[PDB]
Amino acid sequence: SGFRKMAFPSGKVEGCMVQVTCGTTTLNGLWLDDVVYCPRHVICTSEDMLNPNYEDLLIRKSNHNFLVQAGNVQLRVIGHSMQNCVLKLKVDTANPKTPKYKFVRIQPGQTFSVLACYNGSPSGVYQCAMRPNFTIKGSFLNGSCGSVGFNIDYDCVSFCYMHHMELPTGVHAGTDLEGNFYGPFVDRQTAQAAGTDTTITVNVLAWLYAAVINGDRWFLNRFTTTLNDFNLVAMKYNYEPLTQDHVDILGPLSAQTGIAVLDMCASLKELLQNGMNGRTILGSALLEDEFTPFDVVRQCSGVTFQ
Amino acid sequence: SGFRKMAFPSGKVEGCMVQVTCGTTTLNGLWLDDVVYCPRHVICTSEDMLNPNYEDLLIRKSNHNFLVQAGNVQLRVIGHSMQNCVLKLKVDTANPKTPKYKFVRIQPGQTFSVLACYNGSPSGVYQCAMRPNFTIKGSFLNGSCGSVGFNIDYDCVSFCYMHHMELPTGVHAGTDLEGNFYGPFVDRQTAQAAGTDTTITVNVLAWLYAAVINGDRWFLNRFTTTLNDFNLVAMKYNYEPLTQDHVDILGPLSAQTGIAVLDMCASLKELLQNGMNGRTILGSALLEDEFTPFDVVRQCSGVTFQ
Ligand SMILES: O=C(c1cc(=O)[nH]c(=O)[nH]1)N1CCN(c2ccc(C(F)(F)F)c(Cl)c2)CC1
Ligand SMILES: O=C(c1cc(=O)[nH]c(=O)[nH]1)N1CCN(c2ccc(C(F)(F)F)c(Cl)c2)CC1
Repeated sequence: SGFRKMAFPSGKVEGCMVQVTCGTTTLNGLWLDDVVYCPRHVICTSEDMLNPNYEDLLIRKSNHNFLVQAGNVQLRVIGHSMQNCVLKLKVDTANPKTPKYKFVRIQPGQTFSVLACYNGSPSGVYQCAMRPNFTIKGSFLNGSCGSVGFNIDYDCVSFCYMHHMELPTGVHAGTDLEGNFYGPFVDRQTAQAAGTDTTITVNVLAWLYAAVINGDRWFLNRFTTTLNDFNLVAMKYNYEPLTQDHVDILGPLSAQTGIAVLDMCASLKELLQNGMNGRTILGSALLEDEFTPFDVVRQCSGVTFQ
Repeated sequence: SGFRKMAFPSGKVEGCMVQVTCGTTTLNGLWLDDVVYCPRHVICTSEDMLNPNYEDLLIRKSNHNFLVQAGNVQLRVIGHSMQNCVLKLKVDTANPKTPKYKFVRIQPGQTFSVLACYNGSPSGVYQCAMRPNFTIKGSFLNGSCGSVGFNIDYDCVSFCYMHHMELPTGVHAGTDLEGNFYGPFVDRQTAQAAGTDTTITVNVLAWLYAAVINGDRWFLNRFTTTLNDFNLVAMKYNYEPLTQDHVDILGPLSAQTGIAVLDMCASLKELLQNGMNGRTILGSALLEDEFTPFDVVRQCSGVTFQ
């Protein structure tokens, strides 16, 4: 029993983190095989941040402008290239701790673990969701750029996020590992703001099922509803609309609890219209939307990895 | 003078198109160096479309299950792998017509050219925009899967789209060239629908500038406005909000016409509230939103390629 904000074990990622220094700027890199990946704004100085011309800035650099350290060992940079907003540093030594990996781009609503790092050294691990406005609500201080987000599928690390910047509202923006930003953000210091966020409805439903599994049942009721009647109320409270595909994803959780999805939607409808009335669900006084159906199954049924 | 829906010259892409057959299914592939890229649903039969398990389906295939033809020449498949929703077919011969290329992911509102193909043979070229709901309004018939979208930057082809499917409303969905879908779509036959589309405001403004450059001035007026007052009206008509970054992008067009962006916004505000009154702009009776500021500069000032 129990329900916690649970991250993936980070061991397989910790061994890939390195420190990258260019000039007086130091941030984190990801060392896989003989390539080190890091944000390209490592090559920017103060004069360049407002309107960087990255092709120009990179052409004026040589391999010896890049200092790469893995703990004590310094890695010799023998080549460099740019792929979108990510810099790829070819090094002379392939990381012997390279796990089986792949680069995947995630969708809004999906969760992943973040290994926050400073000076190439892992500092902490936490779980977060990609928000519908393509930001994450992370926890990052100065020096954290190049920290990565990941999921673990069996033996395979799926890298999905590299951290680039903090926006004025205190939320965070970055790229996939091919250097393509999540959301309409750019790596220059301009006045960019995240759009309107919404609540991830399929995730709230998954969390309500987790509550039932753990003995929280006070919000249930006898009624049922239709997708269209529910979505009519959800849009009024800035909730993402619910699809038939969402209903199918929640299948394993309705089966385990014997509570139909549209039955559970009727409870959610009541909670949206009446509030919590000072009661809590799984130790929270708000509706939580950063657990996917898969996260709930993983934690309430059991799945491990290497 | 003049203003047309103008696509990029397609020659450099036509020489990369091949035909891929697996079983009784034939679609188009992109042949760059010694790799052929194509949609992975080429390995699906009728029984698999509802719930494909692509890892299973691919493990039961061998290299000789894949027939690749470039015109008459058959290409020998010596290896195969899957990257997200794209299949990568290693072949024995590197395409001697491989141009300088890169794989880029585009943002909503950006435009690109589509080379529609059938049986590996180019059929037509047209220009379209990635909509805010991550679909495109293309023109595609049966057999068009694997057709690609591209931009040309100087000598370099930037591939940004591969066609996978048509949605029930008649709009189109696909991936970038790393196999990651644009939008929340999946390559299985389920009931997926595009979300609400909006009008790309910065593109409408660019088009109004193109009109002024070409002698259409009847919609102009003396007033001016602020971003917040304009965005207040725009959101009421399902227009994307306008940012300061958008204002900066439009800079070259305000300079050439001597009409400030916020001046032009006041004209747009009037057109939204009063309509066209039976008059046309650049031969259209509707506000066009599929020309970026860059497209207008390219066509109204002049830029060519190799
Ligand atoms: O390390 C942090 C940090 C991260 C965080 O999440 N929170 C926090 O407080 N600090 N930095 C802030 C972002 N920064 C940066 C440098 C250059 C550029 C560019 F592209 F314009 F050249 C940009 Cl866009 C950002 C590097 C330093
Ligand atoms: O060629 C066209 C076509 C394209 C178009 O844009 N318009 C049009 O009319 N036809 N096809 C329709 C899509 N199709 C397909 C096959 C398998 C799957 C999957 F993933 F489930 F296995 C899917 Cl999702 C789609 C292949 C054939």
